[PDB]
Amino acid sequence: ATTTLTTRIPTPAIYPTEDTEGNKLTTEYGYSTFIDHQRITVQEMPEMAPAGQLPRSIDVILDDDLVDKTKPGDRVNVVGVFKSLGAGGMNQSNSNTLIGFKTLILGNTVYPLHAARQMLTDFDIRNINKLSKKKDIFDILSQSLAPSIYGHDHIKKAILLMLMGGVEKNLENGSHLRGDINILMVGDPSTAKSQLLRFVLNTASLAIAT
Amino acid sequence: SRFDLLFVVTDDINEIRDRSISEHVLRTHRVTIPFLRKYVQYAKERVIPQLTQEAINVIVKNYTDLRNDDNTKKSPITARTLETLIRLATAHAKVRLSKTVNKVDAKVAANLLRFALL
Amino acid sequence: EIPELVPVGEMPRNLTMTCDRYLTNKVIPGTRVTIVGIYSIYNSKNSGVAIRTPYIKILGIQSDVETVTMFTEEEEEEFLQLSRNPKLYEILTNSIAPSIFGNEDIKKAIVCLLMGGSKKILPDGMRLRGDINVLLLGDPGTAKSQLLKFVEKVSPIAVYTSGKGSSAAGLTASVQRDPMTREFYLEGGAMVLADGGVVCIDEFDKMRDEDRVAIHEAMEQQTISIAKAGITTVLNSRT
Amino acid sequence: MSAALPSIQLPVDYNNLFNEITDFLVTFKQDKGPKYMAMLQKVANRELNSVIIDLDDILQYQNEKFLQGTQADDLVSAIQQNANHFTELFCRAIDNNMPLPTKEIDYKDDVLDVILNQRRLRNERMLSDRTTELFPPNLTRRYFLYFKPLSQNCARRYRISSKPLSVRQIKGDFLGQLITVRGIITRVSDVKPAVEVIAYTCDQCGYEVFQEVNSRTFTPLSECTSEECSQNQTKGQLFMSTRASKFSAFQECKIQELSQQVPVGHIPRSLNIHVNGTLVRSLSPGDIVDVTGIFLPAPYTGFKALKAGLLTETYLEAQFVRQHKKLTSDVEERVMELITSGDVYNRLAKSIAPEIYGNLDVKKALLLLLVGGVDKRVGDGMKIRGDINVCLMGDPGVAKSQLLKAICKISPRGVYTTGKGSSGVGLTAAVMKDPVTDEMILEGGALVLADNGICCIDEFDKMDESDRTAIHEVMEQQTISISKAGINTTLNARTSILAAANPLYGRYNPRLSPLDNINLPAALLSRFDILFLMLDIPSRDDDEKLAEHVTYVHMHNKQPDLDFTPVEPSKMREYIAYAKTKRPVMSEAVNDYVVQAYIRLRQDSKREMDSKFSFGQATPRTLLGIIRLSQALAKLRLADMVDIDDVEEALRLVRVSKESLYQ
Ligand SMILES: Nc1ncnc2c1ncn2[C@@H]1O[C@H](COP(=O)(O)OP(=O)(O)OP(=O)(O)O)[C@@H](O)[C@H]1O
Ligand SMILES: Nc1ncnc2c1ncn2[C@@H]1O[C@H](COP(=O)(O)OP(=O)(O)OP(=O)(O)O)[C@@H](O)[C@H]1O
Repeated sequence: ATTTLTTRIPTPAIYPTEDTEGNKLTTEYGYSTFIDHQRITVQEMPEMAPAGQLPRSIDVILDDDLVDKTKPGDRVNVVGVFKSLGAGGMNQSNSNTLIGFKTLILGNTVYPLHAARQMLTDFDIRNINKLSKKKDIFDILSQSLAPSIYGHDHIKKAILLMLMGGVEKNLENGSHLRGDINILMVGDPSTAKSQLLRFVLNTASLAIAT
Repeated sequence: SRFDLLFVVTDDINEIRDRSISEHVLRTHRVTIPFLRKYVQYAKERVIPQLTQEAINVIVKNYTDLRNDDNTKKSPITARTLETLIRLATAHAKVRLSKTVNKVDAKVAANLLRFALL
Repeated sequence: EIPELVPVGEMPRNLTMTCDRYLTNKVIPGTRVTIVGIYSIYNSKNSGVAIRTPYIKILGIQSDVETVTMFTEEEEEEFLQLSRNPKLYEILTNSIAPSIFGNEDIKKAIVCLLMGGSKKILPDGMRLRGDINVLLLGDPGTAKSQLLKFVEKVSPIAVYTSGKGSSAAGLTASVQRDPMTREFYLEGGAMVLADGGVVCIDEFDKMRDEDRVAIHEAMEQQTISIAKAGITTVLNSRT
Repeated sequence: MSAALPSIQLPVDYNNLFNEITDFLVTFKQDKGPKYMAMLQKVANRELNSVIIDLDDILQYQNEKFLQGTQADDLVSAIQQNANHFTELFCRAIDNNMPLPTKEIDYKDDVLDVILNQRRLRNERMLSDRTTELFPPNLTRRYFLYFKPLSQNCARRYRISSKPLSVRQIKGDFLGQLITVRGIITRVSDVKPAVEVIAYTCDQCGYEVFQEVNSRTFTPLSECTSEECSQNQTKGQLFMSTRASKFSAFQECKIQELSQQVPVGHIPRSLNIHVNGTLVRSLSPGDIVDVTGIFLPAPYTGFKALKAGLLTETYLEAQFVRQHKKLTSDVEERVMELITSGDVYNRLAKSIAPEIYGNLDVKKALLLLLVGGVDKRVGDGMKIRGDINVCLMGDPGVAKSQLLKAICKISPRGVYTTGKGSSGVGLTAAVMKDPVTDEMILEGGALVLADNGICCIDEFDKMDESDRTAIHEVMEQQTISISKAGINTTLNARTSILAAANPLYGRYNPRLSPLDNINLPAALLSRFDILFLMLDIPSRDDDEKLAEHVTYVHMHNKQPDLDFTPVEPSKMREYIAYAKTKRPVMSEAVNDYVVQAYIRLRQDSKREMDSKFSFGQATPRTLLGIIRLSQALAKLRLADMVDIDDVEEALRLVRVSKESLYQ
């Protein structure tokens, strides 16, 4: 059930022995070909499904060409054929209230999307060096982040300082140190402590939080 | 002890402060974002300097005076806080996109902790 | 079963039914409904002699309203003929609650609560929360209780969980083992049932356990994500 | 048969390789005569059962086929194409060129010797007893085969099949080949006898029916199939035989990944490996190793219709292991380096843990306990206390964990632990769940395996409901047991304890009362010997030096300085092990000097009687401990000088360990 299209007569067999001769059959495994097989369930993008239900799911069988491409938590977009398989109603007798038509997708060519791959031209890569020549752009980025809230420029520079990230140089034959940065807030209520916490997730660059 | 920055958000009441607030929420019921996400994700692929004897000479002086002023005042600080004091300036040079740890980065690192502690 | 018709001391029971495609996906949970169909019998082999089970084969749901905005035109004709008469704000306060002596300041708070404001997805990342949430605290015998059953029938979607919190961790989400494939998926909630409308609870003195830690995230941003053993998904909420 | 049963004509045959192994006779004269034939003689005389047929003897054999301009097909081509097919045509080449009666074994001095010849002559005389079944070739081997690839500059000479690929990229055309993979070995099973040959006896004809062994499930045959005991009205009823059935070795293991070449995404996964021949009993849990071996999948033969469609669940088959990273026996030259240079009290103090600032007192308090020694050979039933335990307290910011635990990961048999995991109930051994093999085994924690060593603990406020029992039961001598409903057996207890209790919130207030943050009064003031502290006082000159201390490690990567030559840890380990083999006996003037010491210890402790700073009220349990560490320091610095000056080193340490709080 992998040729994706033609429902051939299956071969309910693993390995044959003794073809029409008196020779003990030998098998060359270097010239025997293989392929892989991986199922993955896809939820619903839980913003455009309207509020009357929990997210649903279906599943998709892909092949070797785009395995290990799918980290759990990626805005993926697949395209394939729609396909049913399995005997519903005859393989057991009396068959009462048992669906026997599994939904499958035997597909191809996934793409990550963004709403890691952003190729830029010579133009924008030069302009970003051209504005790098200014000696103020650390301050402009602080004020151009949260377009709703006054002040807190000590907080505002900290977020962009944390989000971009500091390195950790691992010790050779020694324990590396902390190279992560971990900031904290506290405040009396309704003072925008949770405001700026939700919009770091929109520009997160594949950093999905709980 | 495993965290570094404990920002305590104030909510003090000043008649010019809240008046400025009142219109700015009102003006929004009706330098760009995708350039910003490119700039940081380009700056995760540039080299890391770590190396200038000038910048490391000034910060330890900057530590020692507050090392006299942490214990007789508000909050005791530890040796791992120095690993912040390299790390903020280390990322601050990553904003600069350069391979020389300058002097100017060490001034914003000290001044940011000074509001965080005082 | 509609929980009003056979009271002696019993608990209600339940049936099962199927349908065809050009009448499916026509119901949301939490509604009054009526239905007409057959009472035939299937026999599942997954208990004594050869016994079977009951189920309904439905035919047509000539329901009441949905309680997805398509309807006829003579309904809106009278509505526009009423909305030009500018006496709506004062005439509702007499006509909403025909069993309530006055209470003019409170009564106006309920009609604005039922309809709400809007929602901005304004061209940046963040959002405003377009909703209002009221409280009624006061002495016993001032009709704060029986006023709340009155908003339940008039709402499009309403639930009524008004008592004792009802295990406030299991108010929003529940996961359990499964009879088939032994899995952990999401099933239950009081909020996910009640989107678009209004919930109503009480007793905010003697719940200290989890009732406050369950509504802090559920309110003010209306975006929960369960981090239990399976999924971590941000399901929508506009309660 | 029709419908695409024949294949295309392949140019790669086997008969062209079959005769090319026939010219693996005596011809390789570059590497005293035929060297691979020389190894053939040291197996037939029955002392070793593993030949090694490398690629080096193939490539040099192909090196001197650079001048014979004839058609010789490639060898490392086909043996990476289908590697498993390169052992069965191999053994059918050795038998025509094996010199059999080259050994001399009379009656004994060989396992299974007279009886196989008894069996062979019982089949040889029954080869001509008519006035017939030949041996399958698997019966008379008594040997195995092995392979070994190359990753040396011969690969950079002229041309791959032996790059250390990870598990992650391996699912492609690498199935049915020979690939090596590095990893970390886990889940070591045992060694069980597998079957390779069979012998059924029917006790009528004695004709032992042989068969090849297939996969893990098979079936015996009938009794009316033979040549003599069959074909009549009476047939001998078959059954098995043990001693006439040669059995092999077998052991299963699982691999993981190095956790440094894993990508940022998914978790690593396992893989199955097997053993054959005699590479067995040569792996261990925790071996940072690599195996080279050949690849094949296996059928599942169970519930194959509904489930198990064409799933494969392969393993790899092992061929070679290249393990890595492992007393007056050519090591005495470095024992003399400590004897000639001397310098016990200071250079060894700078040797262990030179990566801190100050604190030479506490780095000296530990090296005496890393040698220990037998307290006293008591003879009679007086099991005396040994192995004193030192605890620490205080809250520095210099990451106190990697101060102590770095000592533990270089000290002998000293196992690391923490608060989570092996708690005080799972500190000893217990019975748990296991896989489908033998369940209810006695899985242990730390103290049933780290006997007579170092129990380096942290996080003393963690899981204390079980831990507070757990610390007393080892400070109490010899009651490490499992007092469960399974058994009531009790094992030994001989291990030292090194504790570091963290304070209460913020700093321990020295102006406040002590024991505000340790919760065990009875475990401390009567059953320990010495304490310390890591209190932080503001001091300008030290901290800027401490500032240069921590900043120096960033611009460079090296930390050493201050005119100390760094010492290898094996040297002091040999010095400890040699010092542990002395055990001097004290004189009389030493016990004369401690009775006056204890009186002067008694009088001043009986002056304060206050709850301000000090602890203890001069127990003899402190008196016996000061005898314990003295002979310990007399063990490490043995010049046979157990005297007043040796114990003057001892009270020198108890006075500086005490009153660490008075600053
Ligand atoms: N300090 C502030 N400056 C400007 N606007 C603010 C501030 N605090 C709150 N707001 C406005 O209030 C709205 C919601 O604030 P928010 O709910 O994030 O408070 P919070 O951070 O969640 O506090 P808490 O977590 O204690 O509920 C935002 O739309 C924001 O415009
Ligand atoms: N303002 C009012 N107008 C009309 N009826 C009222 C009013 N206040 C109370 N009632 C009547 O009280 C009757 C019983 O209500 P009940 O005594 O249960 O109130 P309650 O629940 O005790 O008040 P509370 O919720 O403050 O304890 C109802 O039939 C209701 O009609």
